[PDB]
Amino acid sequence: MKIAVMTDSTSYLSQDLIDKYNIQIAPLSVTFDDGKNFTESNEIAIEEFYNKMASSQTIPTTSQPAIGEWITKYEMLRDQGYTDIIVICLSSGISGSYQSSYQAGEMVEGVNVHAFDSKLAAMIEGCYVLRAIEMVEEGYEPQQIIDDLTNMREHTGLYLIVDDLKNLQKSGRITGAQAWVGTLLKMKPVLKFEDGKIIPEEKVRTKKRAIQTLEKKVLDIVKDFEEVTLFVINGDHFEDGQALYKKLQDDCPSAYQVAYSEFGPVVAAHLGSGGLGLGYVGRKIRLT
Ligand SMILES: CCCCCCCCCCCCCC(=O)O
Repeated sequence: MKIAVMTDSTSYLSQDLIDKYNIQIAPLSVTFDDGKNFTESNEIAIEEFYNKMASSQTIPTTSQPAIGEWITKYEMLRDQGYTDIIVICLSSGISGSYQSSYQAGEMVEGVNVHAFDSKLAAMIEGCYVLRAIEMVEEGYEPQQIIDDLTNMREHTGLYLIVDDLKNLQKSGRITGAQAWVGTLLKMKPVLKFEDGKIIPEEKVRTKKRAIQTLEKKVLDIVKDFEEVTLFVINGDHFEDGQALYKKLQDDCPSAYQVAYSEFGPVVAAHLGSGGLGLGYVGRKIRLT
């Protein structure tokens, strides 16, 4: 028995972790109305996508990985001795990458495909990947890993801040004058993930209190966990994510695992500019 672990590109793992563990990636795409397509990878210039997103008069569309992209890596991993494949996917409540990962694995013979619904995104979804690899090396069989990843999912979440009432209007969720009810007013909607779905939490003015809202909300949850792994997931506002990341290191004991990361074009296409999140895991995930 040999078990492999792969995922889609929305888990935004570091290129070091991908290269070290040979993690195969099924990329998501984002197509603008200009005809230009950005296939998610660690080769694009994220700053130039943000400029293109601000350039484009309309917000682009997102697409899950093509079924053929899942197949070629599935049959590849099979064509090297892997008896089982664990697939951590983007949350099925927000995307169709989990549906395509299951159906494509049914069309690949010789290996047992195990699609997992992360019920989240970004490095929090990537934490499931690093936890699956850690268990495979320890000598765990697939359903033992899925049972653990299902248990880890019960103590895992992510809050996020949206600072782009602009981008919220070109998508049709707020009217033209509603942007001029928050932008001048500096109102920041605060959302959170629940059961794989993005539901509204609070609407805190100023980004500072909204960031302080993220800290107090996540710290009050993880204070009852035996193991804690925090992840600052920042957008194109570098100073905002670092201020929260540094404030966390000062306010949290070193027993807590505090990490920094950034999301890519697919997640940014829906968040816009200045997006910022804060996720947590009830486990001491191996990030090395
Ligand atoms: C930084 C906080 C994480 C925010 C995650 C936003 C996810 C919403 C975008 C949904 C992407 C759907 C992808 C697809 O079309 O298949």
